[PDB]
Amino acid sequence: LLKALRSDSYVELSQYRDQHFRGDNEEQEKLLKKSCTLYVGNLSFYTTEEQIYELFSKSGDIKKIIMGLDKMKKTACGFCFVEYYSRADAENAMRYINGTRLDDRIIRTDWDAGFKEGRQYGRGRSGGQVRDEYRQDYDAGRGGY
Amino acid sequence: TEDHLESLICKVGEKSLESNLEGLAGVLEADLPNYKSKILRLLCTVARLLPEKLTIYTTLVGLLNARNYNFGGEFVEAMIRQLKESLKANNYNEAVYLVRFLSDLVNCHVIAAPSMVAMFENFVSVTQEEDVPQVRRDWYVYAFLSSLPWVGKELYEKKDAEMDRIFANTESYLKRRQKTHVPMLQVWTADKPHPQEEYLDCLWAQIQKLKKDRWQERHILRPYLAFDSILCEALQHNLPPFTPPPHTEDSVYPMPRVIFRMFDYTDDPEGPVMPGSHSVERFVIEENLHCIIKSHWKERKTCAAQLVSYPGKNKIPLNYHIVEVIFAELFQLPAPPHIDVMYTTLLIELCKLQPGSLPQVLAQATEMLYMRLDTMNTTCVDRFINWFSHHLSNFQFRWSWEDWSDCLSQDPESPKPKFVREVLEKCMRLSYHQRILDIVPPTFSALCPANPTCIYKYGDESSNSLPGHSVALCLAVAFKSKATNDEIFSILKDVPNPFNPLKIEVFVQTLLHLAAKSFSHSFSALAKFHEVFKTLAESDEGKLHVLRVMFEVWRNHPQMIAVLVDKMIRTQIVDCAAVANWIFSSELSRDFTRLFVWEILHSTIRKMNKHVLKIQKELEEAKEKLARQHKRRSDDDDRSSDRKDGVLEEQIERLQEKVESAQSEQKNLFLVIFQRFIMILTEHLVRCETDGTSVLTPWYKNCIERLQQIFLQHHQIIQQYMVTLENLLFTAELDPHILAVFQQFCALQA
Ligand SMILES: C[n+]1cn([C@@H]2O[C@H](COP(=O)(O)OP(=O)(O)O)[C@@H](O)[C@H]2O)c2nc(N)[nH]c(=O)c21
Repeated sequence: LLKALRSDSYVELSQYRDQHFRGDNEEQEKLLKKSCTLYVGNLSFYTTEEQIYELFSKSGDIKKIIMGLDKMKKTACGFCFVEYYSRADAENAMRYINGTRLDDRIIRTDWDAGFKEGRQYGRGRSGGQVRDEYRQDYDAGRGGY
Repeated sequence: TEDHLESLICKVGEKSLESNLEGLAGVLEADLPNYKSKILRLLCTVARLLPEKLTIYTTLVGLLNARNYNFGGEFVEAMIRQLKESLKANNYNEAVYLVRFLSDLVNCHVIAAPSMVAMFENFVSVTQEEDVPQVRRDWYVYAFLSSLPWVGKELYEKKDAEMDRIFANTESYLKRRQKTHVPMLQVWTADKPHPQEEYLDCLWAQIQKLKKDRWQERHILRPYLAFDSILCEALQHNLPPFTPPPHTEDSVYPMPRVIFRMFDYTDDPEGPVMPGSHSVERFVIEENLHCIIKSHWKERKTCAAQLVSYPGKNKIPLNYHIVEVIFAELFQLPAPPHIDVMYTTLLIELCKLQPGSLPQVLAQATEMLYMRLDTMNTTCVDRFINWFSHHLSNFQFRWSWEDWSDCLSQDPESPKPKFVREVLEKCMRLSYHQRILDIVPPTFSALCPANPTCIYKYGDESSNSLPGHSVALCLAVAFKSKATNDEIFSILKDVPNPFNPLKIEVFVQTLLHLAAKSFSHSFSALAKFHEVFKTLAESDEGKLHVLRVMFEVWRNHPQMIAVLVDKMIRTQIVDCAAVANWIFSSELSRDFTRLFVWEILHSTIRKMNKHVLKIQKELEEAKEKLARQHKRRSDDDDRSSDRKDGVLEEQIERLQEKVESAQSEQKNLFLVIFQRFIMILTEHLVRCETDGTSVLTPWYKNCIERLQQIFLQHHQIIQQYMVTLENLLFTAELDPHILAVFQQFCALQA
C-alpha cells in the first residue's frame, strides 16, 4: 500500500460525541469504527421517509430507517438515522452521498454509535434539535425561526 | 526520516519539475547505502500504484541509475520478481502498469533495447500456445501494444527488423480473434455517429497510425528529454530471459472491453482540436484519466481537483475529455470499476469546480446521449436513468424539456418516450407528485408519473357483493383494536373455501390498506403479523399468490412494492424462487418493460448471493478454528481438547451441508430465472414467425437485453453452472437468437 493513496478524509469520524452515551470516550472510538449506522442533518421538515430511502438506496440496501421526531409535537425535526447491513456499504454512502443536495437542501452525514430506544427524539429545549434554538435566520424548510 | 522518504517520493509529481527531479536524486543518494532495500520497495510499489505519472518516476530511476549503476542492477531484478509474482496472483490490472514502466526505462537508458525486444517476443509468442483460453492470448498482445506509445520511436529504430516480425505475428493473430463477444459489450449497436469496436481493434489501428507517421506524438510528456546529457553516459541493463507463467486452471484473466466514443472534434469548434478516434494520443489521455479515477476514487474532492489539473491541459480540451471518461467509467456494463453513485456526485463537484465551461459541455453531452437512445443497451439505460434523475435532483429539476418535444409523436414504447417516462418517475421518487407536474411543460402531461395512492379492492363505497366483504370489515375493526394473531385466525375461519386463495386476498388487502401511511407502518404490520403470513402461505403457490394480490394494492406506487417484497424475503415469508416466478407471471406482463420490476429481481438475487457468502464465511472461520486448535494442541499436548474438537467437528458438518443446501438454493434460483426466461422469449419468437411480424420490437429488444444484463452482473457465480446450463437449458435445439446470448457469455471469459 501507499500512505497517500490510502488516505480518505470521509470515512473518519467527526469530533461529535453523544454525551448521553454510557461509557468513556474510547468506547465510542472503538464502537464508531465498527458501526453500520450513520446520522444525517438538516433535512427539510417536509421530507418523507420514502425520499431518504430512495436517495440512500443508491449506495446499497437499507435495514431500517428511524425518523427523527419531535419530543412533544411527534413531528419530523429534519434528521434521521440510517442503518446498513454491512459497514463497507455504509462507507460508500458517507463518501459520496454526504454533502449532496436533497430536496433542494444540502445534507450532512456523520457516523453514529448505534440506535437506542428513545434516542430519536430531539434533545433541544423546545423539543427539536438543539441547533434550532440557536438558529436565527429564516428558512421554510425548518419551519421558520 | 524513515517516514520522510515515501512522502517526498509522492511529492515530486504534484506541482521546476526537472529541477525538482534533480534535487530528488541527490537526497536519495545520501541515504542510499543504508536504506537501499527500503528505497527499492518504495520505487517498486509506486511503479504499479501510480501509473498516472510513470514518466516522472522513470526519469527518477534514470538519474539514480546514471549516478549509481549498481543501484539499477538489483532494481530491475527486483522489478521482475514483482512482475513474476503478480502474474502468479492473477493481478493483471497492474501487471500492464509494470510492463509499461519497464518499457519507458529504455528511454532513460536504464534498459538495453535489444533485451526489451526479446521480452516482447515472449509476450507475442503466447499466441502460439494451444489449448489456452483466447482471453489470455489477448492480454499479452494488449500488454505489448499498450506500452508502445512510450517506447515507440526509440525502440523501433534500434531493432526494427525483429519487431516487424513481431508486428506481423500480432497482426496475424488479430485477424483470427473471436469477435462473438462484442455485441454484448458495445453500448450502441448503431455505427453512424461513432462506431464501437473492441479495444484491441481500436488500439491496433491507433498503433498503425503512430507507425505511419514515424512514431511522433504531441500529447505525452517526456521529462527525460531535458536530462539528455546526463543519461547518455548511463550504462544499460540487460533483462533476464523472462518467460510467461504457464497457463493453469485456477488462472483468471481480465475480461475483454470496448472503448466507446461520444465526441467528435466538430463538437467543439472554438476549442483546441482534440485528437481523433483512431489517434494514439487520445488513447493515452483516456488511459491516464482512468487511472486518476482509479487512484482517488475514495476522495471525490481530491479526485475532481486532480483530473481538472491534468498535465498538458493547454494542448487538449479537458472538459470534453473528462466528461467522456466519466461516462466511459459509468457505462462499462460488465461492472463499473466503482460504485455507480460515485460518478453522479463526481460530476457535481466538477461542475462547481469549473462553472465557466463544464456545465455547458455536460448539458451538451446529455443531449447527445438523448439523441442516440434509439440503439442503446438497456442495462446502460438504467445507469443513465439513475444518473440523470439524480443530477436533476440536486439542480432544482431545471431542464429544457421543450427541446425533447419529439418524444410525444412516437410510439409510447419507443426508447425516447420511455426514457422520459422513467426519468420523471425516478424524479418523482425524490420529490412530490405535484412537484413534478409543475416543472414539466403541460404538453408532456401524458408522460408524467401517476399519483402513488393505495388501491383498496374492498372500498367502502365500491360494492357489497364482493365475496368476503363481510369478513373484510371484521378485519378492519380487529386491526384497529390491535388484535392478537390467534384471534385473527378465528376471523379467517369464516372465509368460504372455493389452502384458500380467498383468505390470502382478504387478509392482504385489508392489512396493507391499513398500513398505507408509510413504510414504517407497513414494516411494522408484517412484523406484527409475521406468523399469520407463514401459516397461510405455507404452499409455494400460496406464497406466489401473496405477491400478486400485493401488486394489485400498490400498482400505482412502484417504490412501495420495491421495498415491500424485500422485507418479505428477509422474513422468510416468500423465498427468492417465488419472487422470480411472480416477475414473469401474466399479471406483470403489461408492466414487464417497466424499470422497477428489474430492480426487484436484482435485489432478490443480491440477497441470495450475499446470504450464501456469509454462510461460506462462517464455515471458513470455523474451519480455521480447527487449524488454530490443532496448532496449539501440537504446541501444548492437552487431552481435554478432544471433546472440544468434537463439538466443532459436528458443528462444521452442519455448516457444510447447509452450504450445499444454500448453494443448491442459489443454483435453483438462477435455474428458475433462465428456465422462465426461455419460455417467454420462445413464445414471442414463434408467434412473430407464425404471424410474419418483425422480431425486432421494443418489447423484445428490452427483454432480450435484460437476459444479457443478468448474465453480466453475476458472471462470476454463473461460472459454476456451465455444465448445468449447457446440458439442460441452453442447448443446440434452442433458437439461435436466444442461444447467441449464451454463445457470447461463455466466450466472454473463456
Ligand atoms: C449534531 N448531532 C445530533 N445527533 C443526534 O440528534 C439528536 C439530538 O441531537 P442534539 O442534542 O441536538 O445535538 P447536540 O447535543 O450536538 O446539540 C440525538 O439523537 C443525537 O444523537 C447526532 N448524531 C450523530 N451521530 N452525529 C451528530 O453529529 C449528531
